[PDB]
Amino acid sequence: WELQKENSKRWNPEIQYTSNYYKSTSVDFAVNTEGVYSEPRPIGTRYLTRNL
Amino acid sequence: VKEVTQNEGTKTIANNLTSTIQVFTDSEYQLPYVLGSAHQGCLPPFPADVFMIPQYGYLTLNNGSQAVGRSSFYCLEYFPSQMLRTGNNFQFTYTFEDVPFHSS
Amino acid sequence: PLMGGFGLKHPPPQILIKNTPVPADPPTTFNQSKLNSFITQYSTGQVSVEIE
Amino acid sequence: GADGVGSSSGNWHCDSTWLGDRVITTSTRTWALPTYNNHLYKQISNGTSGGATNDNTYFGYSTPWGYFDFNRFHCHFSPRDWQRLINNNWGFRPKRLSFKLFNIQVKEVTQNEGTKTIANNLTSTIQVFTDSEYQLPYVLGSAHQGCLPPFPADVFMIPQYGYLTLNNGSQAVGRSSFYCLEYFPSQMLRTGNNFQFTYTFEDVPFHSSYAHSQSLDRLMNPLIDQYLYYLSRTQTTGGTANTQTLGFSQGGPNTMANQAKNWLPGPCYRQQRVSTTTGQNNNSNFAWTAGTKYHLNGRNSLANPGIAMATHKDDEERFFPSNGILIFGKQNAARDNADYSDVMLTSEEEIKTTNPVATEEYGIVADNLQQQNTAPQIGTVNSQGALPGMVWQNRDVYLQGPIWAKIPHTDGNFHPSPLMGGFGLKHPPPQILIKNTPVPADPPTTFNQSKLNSFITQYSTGQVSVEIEWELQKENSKRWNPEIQYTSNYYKSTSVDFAVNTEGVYSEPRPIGTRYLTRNL
Amino acid sequence: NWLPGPCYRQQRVSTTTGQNNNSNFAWTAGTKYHLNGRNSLANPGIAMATHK
Amino acid sequence: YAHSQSLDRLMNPLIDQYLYYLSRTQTTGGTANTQTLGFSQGGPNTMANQAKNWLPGPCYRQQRVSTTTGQNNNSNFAWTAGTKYHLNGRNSLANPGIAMATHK
Amino acid sequence: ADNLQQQNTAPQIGTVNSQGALPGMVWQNRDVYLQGPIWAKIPHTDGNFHPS
Amino acid sequence: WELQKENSKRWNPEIQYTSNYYKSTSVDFAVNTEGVYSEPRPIGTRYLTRNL
Repeated sequence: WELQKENSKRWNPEIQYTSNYYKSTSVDFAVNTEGVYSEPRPIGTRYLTRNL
Repeated sequence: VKEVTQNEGTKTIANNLTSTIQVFTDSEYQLPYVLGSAHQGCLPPFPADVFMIPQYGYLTLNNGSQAVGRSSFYCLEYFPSQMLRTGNNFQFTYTFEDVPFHSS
Repeated sequence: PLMGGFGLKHPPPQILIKNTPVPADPPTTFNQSKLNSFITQYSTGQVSVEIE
Repeated sequence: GADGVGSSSGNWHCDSTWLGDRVITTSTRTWALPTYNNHLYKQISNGTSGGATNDNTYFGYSTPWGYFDFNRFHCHFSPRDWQRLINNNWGFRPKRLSFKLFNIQVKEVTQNEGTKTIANNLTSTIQVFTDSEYQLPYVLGSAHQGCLPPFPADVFMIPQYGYLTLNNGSQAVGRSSFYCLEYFPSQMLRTGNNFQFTYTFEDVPFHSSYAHSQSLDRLMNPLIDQYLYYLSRTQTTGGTANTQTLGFSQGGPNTMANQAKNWLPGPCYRQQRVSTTTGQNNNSNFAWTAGTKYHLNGRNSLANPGIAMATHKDDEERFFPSNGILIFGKQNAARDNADYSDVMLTSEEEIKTTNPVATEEYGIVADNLQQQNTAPQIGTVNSQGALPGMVWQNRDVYLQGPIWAKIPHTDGNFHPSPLMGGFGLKHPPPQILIKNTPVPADPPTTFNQSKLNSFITQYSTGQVSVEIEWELQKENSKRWNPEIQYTSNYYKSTSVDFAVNTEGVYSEPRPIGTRYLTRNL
Repeated sequence: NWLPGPCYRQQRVSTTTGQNNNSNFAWTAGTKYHLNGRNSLANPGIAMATHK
Repeated sequence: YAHSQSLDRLMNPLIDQYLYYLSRTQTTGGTANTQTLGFSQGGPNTMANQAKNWLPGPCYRQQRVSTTTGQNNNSNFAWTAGTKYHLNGRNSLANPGIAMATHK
Repeated sequence: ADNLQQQNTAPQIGTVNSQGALPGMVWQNRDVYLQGPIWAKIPHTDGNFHPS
Repeated sequence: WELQKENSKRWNPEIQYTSNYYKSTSVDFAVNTEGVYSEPRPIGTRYLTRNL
């Protein structure tokens, strides 16, 4: 996969995609009790910001 | 560069030599591009005129009068910019991309 | 462009300019707060533009 | 070209750059230097003769000079960059820095009647020098106010330089030392000059930014038993008459607390716990009495903050040690007696793995010696020194936090990691000094020997630019699931974080820790 | 000119049953260290003389 | 050589720190006082509250003895009260012991 | 501090007469004297700490 | 300034010029409260000893 790097002068912190900090019964994107892999949520591709 | 004061009800003006001004151009288009809305304040047609330079500003994503997370903020002093005193000049060149001849 | 003109991928770069803020007399005793006082100031000059 | 009043000395540089593992961030600010102490070195002291308590007695001098302090991060990093850095990088260290000083102006101001006026004085000069040989009392490292402002548009006043020396009471002893700054070679600049120098950092270990995905004690295999045994039973059971006996078992999944272990937690020096909930705390003022303190030279001292420790254990976040944690005030917080809502508290929770909780004991040992006659007893160690096989984590660094501190020059030290966090150095960046050149008033016609006390009121401003090249340590990890990251809030707000308010007062809504990515013990 | 190594005390237990206290003290009297709100026995602990 | 400074006084006497410490656990000036939280910056007035980057060396206490006879306790405590360390079921006086200040 | 404070409980303090080495300590060796011994042989051991 | 170094076999300790050890209200040869520099005493040039 070829990439296009981000070059931006925006001052404030960006929005990012992170995992939840708070505790859980099981980890996201990890096997359950029985080893059935599952994805708790879909993931969009758009986070960083540009300028029209 | 000229520094002006108000003393009592009178004004006076004098040349301040050492003072400087800042100039830069964004070649990489890294700023909100405010031109293209045909705002007032272009260079006056009749050359003998002397014009005031407009103030720069920009708008961003709003919800009501409030602003959301993707709202972006800038600091202009965060760019490389050349500093000039009274003994300086500033010049640059540019080229237009190939664009079809405007039909008249 | 609707208003008519030449649309561009890369317009001529917009130019920025500002007077350098020059403080007034600061106090003798130190303070951290940034200096809000300034010499009232403005500047003029010439500008020339060429197009082929 | 030939420099003079016409040309400008140097060009504004505030920029960052990301190259591979290198990141180069340079900044520029506008400074203003007033004249201090009317050009007079003055003795300053305080003692129990006045209202001072015995602990705060000091003796020292206040020089006319002034110095530059960039030691805080938020000088060199926009929040945005400081977002990239902590997300993608395990560790980093500085390499080399550059410094430039240019575009000096000098302005002489007068008071006539009830009015003021200002004009450019061309011929006047200012003095600048840097101590490369560290021959002066090194005042940086205490995180004093007056570093370069984070938001570049600001214009800051340069602090006044001074230092303290051996005191006895408000008085001073024989080893008390005195200095004269004008006694050093220093370069003199007029409006047509610039000043620049370079520096290199000594090899210093990369500051670790990450949390350990494991815990110190749980490194074991959960499935498999150990073959070692421990003493599991001192007494027969199930009988109507029970006697002492010896019995053992293998360490295994069921009971992990009995298994052998290869390492120990870091050292612990206890702190008193304080709740953010007012009602929970004791009703009294215990702060200075109950405060954890250390005693030096017949003089009491609070230990601020103290060594790196866990702030709190699980879900205890409302609890924090007395002086154990750093504090940062919110914008325009009251200087004195500020209420909680105006300050911002750091959290060390990330290190709970390796290091003990600050509010609790290190461990338990036996006080007495058991016998068939005697009942055994236990004891509690609140303060534990260093032992073989300990591992520990340094204290975190913050966007507002100080970058480095000079390691004192001594016979010997142990693990020189500055308490406030940073990079300890044998040879920090040399501190920079600056002063206006005193210009006399009109002297009398008739001769006199007495030095001239009268002067032209004067001050001078200019530009300053600073460059730092930060080396990085890239993150390489096979962890499957998504990481924790540092992000801005998605939900709407009245104003944006880290952006100017209605009146253009820049403010930082929260401090930013350095540790997000995870590694493996 | 020198000092012995560091010491973190342990409770003494006799191989002779009768000599030992009559009780089960093993986990209560056991020398332990506390980490992350979690108690841990120190096994074995740092190197020391077994007995004089 | 001797250090012209002291470990704790390395601070600038003039300038405040920007850190805060917990200065107040209790309301004051009222007829009814309750617990509260309050802070202040470390500054010239109170230096004992300021942040510090280093700690004194290790300490293993000794018993104090006066050169003035009358001041000392009347007894022979030398070997009993003497600071000692225990090795291999054998008692040992620690002579002299690690480097420390003799007296304040 | 020896104990843990509460709205119910009064805090207490404790005194450390003997303190081991901690991170960030600095210290000075003992002085030498015109009559004093010049050197001493470091014992040969698994390991030592600041052999002065 | 050119110097002439001292070469002498005298056994006992020399007389030297030293600052007073005992405490003072202010330091010798340092600025006073008001920044008026002063010299508490003159200093002779002759200390070391030679032999006729």
